[PDB]
Amino acid sequence: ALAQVERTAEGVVLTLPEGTVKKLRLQVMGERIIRVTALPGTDFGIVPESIQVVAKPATNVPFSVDQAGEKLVLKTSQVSAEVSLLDGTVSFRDAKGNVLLQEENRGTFSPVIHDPDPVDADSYALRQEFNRGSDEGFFGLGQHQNGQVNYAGENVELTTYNLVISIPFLVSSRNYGLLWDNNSITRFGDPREAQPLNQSLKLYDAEGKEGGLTVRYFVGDELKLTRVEADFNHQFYKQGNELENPFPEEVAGAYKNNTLRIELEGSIEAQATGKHQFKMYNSGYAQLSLDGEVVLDRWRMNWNPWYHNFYRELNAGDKHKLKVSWKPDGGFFHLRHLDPLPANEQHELSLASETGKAIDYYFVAGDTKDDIISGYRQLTGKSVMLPKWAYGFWQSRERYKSSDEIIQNLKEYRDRKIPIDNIVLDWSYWPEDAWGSHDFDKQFFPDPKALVDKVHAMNAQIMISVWPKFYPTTDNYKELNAKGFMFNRNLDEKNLDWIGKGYLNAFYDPFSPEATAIFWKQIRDKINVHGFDAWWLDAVEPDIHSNLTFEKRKWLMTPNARGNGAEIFNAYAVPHAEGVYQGELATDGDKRSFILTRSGFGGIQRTGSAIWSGDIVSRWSDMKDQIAAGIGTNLAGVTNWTFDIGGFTPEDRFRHGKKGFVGSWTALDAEQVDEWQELNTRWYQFGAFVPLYRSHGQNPYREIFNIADEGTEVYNAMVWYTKLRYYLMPYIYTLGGDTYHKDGTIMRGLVMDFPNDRKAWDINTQYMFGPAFLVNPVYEYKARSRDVYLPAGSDWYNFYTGEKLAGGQTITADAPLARVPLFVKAGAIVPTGPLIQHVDEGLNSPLLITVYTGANGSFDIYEDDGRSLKYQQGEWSRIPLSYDDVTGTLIIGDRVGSFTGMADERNIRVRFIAGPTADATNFDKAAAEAVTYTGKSVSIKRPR
Ligand SMILES: *[C@@H]1O[C@H](F)[C@@H](O)[C@H](O)[C@H]1O
Ligand SMILES: [Cl-]
Ligand SMILES: [Cl-]
Ligand SMILES: [Cl-]
Ligand SMILES: [Cl-]
Ligand code: NI
Repeated sequence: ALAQVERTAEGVVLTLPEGTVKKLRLQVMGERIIRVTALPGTDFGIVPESIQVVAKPATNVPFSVDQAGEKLVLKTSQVSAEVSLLDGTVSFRDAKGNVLLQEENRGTFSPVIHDPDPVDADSYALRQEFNRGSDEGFFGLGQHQNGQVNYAGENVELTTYNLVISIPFLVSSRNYGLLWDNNSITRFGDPREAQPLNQSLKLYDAEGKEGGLTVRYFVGDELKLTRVEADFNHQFYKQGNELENPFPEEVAGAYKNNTLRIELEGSIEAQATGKHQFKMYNSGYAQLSLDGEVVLDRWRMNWNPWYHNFYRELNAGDKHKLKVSWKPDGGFFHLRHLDPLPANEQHELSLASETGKAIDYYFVAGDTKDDIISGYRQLTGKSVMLPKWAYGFWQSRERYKSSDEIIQNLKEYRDRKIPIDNIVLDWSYWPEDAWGSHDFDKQFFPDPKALVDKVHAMNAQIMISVWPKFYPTTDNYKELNAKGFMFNRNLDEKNLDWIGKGYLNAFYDPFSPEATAIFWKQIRDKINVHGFDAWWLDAVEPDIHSNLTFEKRKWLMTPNARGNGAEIFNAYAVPHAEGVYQGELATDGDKRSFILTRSGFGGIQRTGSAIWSGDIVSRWSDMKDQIAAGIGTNLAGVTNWTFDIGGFTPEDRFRHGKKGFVGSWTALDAEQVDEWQELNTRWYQFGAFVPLYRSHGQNPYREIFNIADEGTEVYNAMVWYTKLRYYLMPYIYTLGGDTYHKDGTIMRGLVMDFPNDRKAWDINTQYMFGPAFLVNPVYEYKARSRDVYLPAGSDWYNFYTGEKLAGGQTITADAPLARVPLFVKAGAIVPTGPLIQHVDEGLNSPLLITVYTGANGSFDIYEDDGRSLKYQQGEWSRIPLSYDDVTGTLIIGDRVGSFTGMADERNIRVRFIAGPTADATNFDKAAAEAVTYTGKSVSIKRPR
């Protein structure tokens, strides 16, 4: 009873005679890429046009189809897929006959359970399982906030949130990755949503007596009520600002005035054995203790809570002591958990989605992780070049309040000769009762074009905040609405925002290009006309009303152009940013646009956008977590990424003192100054080594000169790392060029460059910044050193001192306040330029080429005009650098390419580092051999 085979031009289509899956289509997408579509029906046409994939089946890719017995082989020069004619399961082999990925079953289709709205009869909950009992690593998946780099054996929920951005591209430690092309909420590992604490556990209160947990309510230190609760849950608002479950009547007042405190106490007993996951979702100060030990200490701003996870081994029957402390300060809280899966699934690959019409994924083969990302780029679109100024320093604030305030702070950087390219105008520049009109309050921003012109005249660019949000009072709302493009259920719910008495508001519907075209014409007419340089597309999750349930959030986007809110929950930002990008293209066909946006999904990089992690807090745990967040995003195939240096929201201890509202650090209560300055110093260090370097957030003010005084150690350290960023621009912008021309990745998990080192795989507090720099952020208050693992098979130089160390060891790296531990890989060729104040100053600049000896090297410096689209017609250049360590020779090869404004002649000096040197970072004054390069190859011998 074998399956029937139909040879298509793109591959094959099996018609299985058994089971739920009726048809199984394979499509050759490229030399290294095969699409798999498992359909519970006969009409593939029911499958929605991809939002991620812009790639269509290849036409010029040789492939062969051989059939024998009960196995079908379809292969290219690089990938081999063996399908069973019995059950329809696919097995992927490399070009040398090794099992990369094997499907377990044909996939589990279930009824949709998480769509609050009416469900298409041909929609299902999807699940697919692969590689049971593997030992492989798993990476990518997007920007997540639980410290995971190697996801293997654990859970990730690919939902969309302020702080979370799912990109369903999974990369293995083996030579493949895959794109799971589903727009709805998706889960890695455990299929189930994390449940209430009492759904897979037995609960005992303080009295030891079975039941629920002991829930004490405190006002101040005064106990005001004790009682036992099953599922303690104040996770969401139902409407407006009203909790879903209100607080006991007798402390309800304390909640609203921040005097409320709470404790939970009891014992948990799992009925099953194995690894359990736990999630403490919260705002305010929360602290969880288990077995007498603290497991979680977290604070998050009240309006932006999130989950804090940890796994732990449990034996059934075993009771364990649980203690929790929650000072809500008006925030939220729930406690969730999941018991272990069936043991045979304990170590498998599992992806599930909430709604879809078919299991649809793309197998991507690649000999290196860069090769694998490259497949992702080809499916979902090339990461289009950002303007060169985007890799310079960005200064933002929530918020500047006038044209004057912006020009003043920019001028202050220039006066202090501290480099900066970009300043940002955040929300609330419009008349307060016209959010969405895109007008400029005449009191504070009387002449926008003059303000942009003053920024430009100071050789900076300016970016501006634009939401998908409209008040129904405004004409722009009315215009979108008459075409049916407004999501109106938030108006019905009467959900007012947080501005003034509070306004009625709705978000538009970007899932139709007729809609995004209007959105774009609106901002074109109102904002673009004054010459702003970039768009800060905030709130694109969307976050229509903060803190409603995710079902409400789903419900609110129904109906959109693509069905329900649930069917497209992760995808909002792509079409939204696409419209802005496409309009800009239509407007100026020779200027690079830039978008910064707070959400994404597969393909976002095709809109010339960078993403950031949104509203993180000014905590150390958060800074640390940002490392895994950026890693996971780059390894998901989206490299242009950043965060708010210093965190979006500090605690109250920082925002407000005895001297009132804290702007400058001078207004801080004395006892806080130290941590505010150290947290910012450490974060600026980290910031200069992520793809985009950007300071932003709520008060205190975040300019370097508002964090500390001139001359102080911390001021000088922050200025030093900013300068270093610009010294490094020839290196950095090369990475920038590479994102497009070489499908490159800037912020690299260690698996990309040391894939054969299992111990590197798991590391979540270090990463490669480009090919040369091993970056190791200090993430602990008052730490003056940190463990650093030096990966095996390479030697390493201390960037600051020149000391050479061997890899394959962990060291205790010196980390004084002023320096983040930084190491260069033996063989790096690092180009630097002169000190500059903004990127254009350094065009055609003199170069210092620094060769870190001990291994061969290779680095081709990428240059172009930095602003135009001419690079797409070939207007760019590469200056090839090649180092041979045996002969000790650096070859500066023949220049490749050319572009308008490129200097034919370049002054280049070359130096070699081989050990300790006082000039390790003294770029201007270092001894080095000088060369007048004219595009012709020239060799420089290392000194004897
Ligand atoms: C969206 O809201 C504001 F506009 C901005 O300051 C914040 O950083 C972002 O989350
Ligand atoms: Cl200038
Ligand atoms: Cl200048
Ligand atoms: Cl200048
Ligand atoms: Cl200048
Ligand atoms: Ni200048």
